Amino acid sequence: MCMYSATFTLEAITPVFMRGQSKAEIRAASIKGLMRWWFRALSGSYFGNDVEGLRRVEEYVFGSTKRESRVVVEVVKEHVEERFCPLPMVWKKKKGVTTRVSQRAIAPGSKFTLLLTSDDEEVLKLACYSLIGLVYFGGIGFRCSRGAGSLKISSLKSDVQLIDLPKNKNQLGQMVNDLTVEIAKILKKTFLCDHENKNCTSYSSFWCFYLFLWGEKAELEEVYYRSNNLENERLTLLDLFEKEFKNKNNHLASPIKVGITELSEKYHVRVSVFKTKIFKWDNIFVFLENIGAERIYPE
Repeated sequence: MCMYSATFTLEAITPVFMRGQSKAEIRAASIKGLMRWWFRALSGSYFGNDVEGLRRVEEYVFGSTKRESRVVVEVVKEHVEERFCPLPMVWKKKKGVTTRVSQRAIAPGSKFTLLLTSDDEEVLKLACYSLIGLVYFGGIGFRCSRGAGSLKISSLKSDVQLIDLPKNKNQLGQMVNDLTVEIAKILKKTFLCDHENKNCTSYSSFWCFYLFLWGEKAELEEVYYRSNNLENERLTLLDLFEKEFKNKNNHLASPIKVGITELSEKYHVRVSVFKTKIFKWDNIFVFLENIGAERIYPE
């Protein structure tokens, strides 16, 4: 039983916040839970509405109350610096002028190294793809869906082949199809039936995934929220996105998850969208359309 392993060196682009031992830190179990969620959403591209087989694989990989986990997650390394940084869209009020709430957080540019490991190669591959999906399409920590906790893969090593990290919008669109085709290629060995599963309606999955990019800002300093008032025109990229978001352009986990991606040293505001069924939908789409955001995926 060889112990296959892979290491990821993730670096924050935006501050990571604790949920509310409140000291800032990267807990491996939480990241494993996000990996579980993203594995669910990614495997939804294969299983579709078949939540039972998805349950069997998710239990086989991440474990359960009964089944033991086939994969172990650990923070073997870290370089973290605490700093007080503003919350994504929270706002304290004061006389004359409002002020956004600063809070204790892991500073951007801080990094940490996860050691994925498993006795099964395929399980390590699935966990790796889940972590990659969490890194590119999601984030970590409190208020993660509002652009906090954005991450990038500064470095990667693995005992198994993975999977090409995108350098541009087009490759970023390709990576979704690559992740889905690889996870499906792994799942086909484990299951007899084909990926097809009626109409696209599975909740929170890549079966109904959408991805958007918005804006551009060459420097990291002008990306994250900064200004204490939106009235000034000196707003950062996230401040501008927050301003257009507050504006009545709407014509109205979380279905939408905004974040910051870095492509060839050029930051952008990504927007992940997970369309569902029973919950109730075009308003997010018309909002993204009116703001001029580009929909890189689906191509």
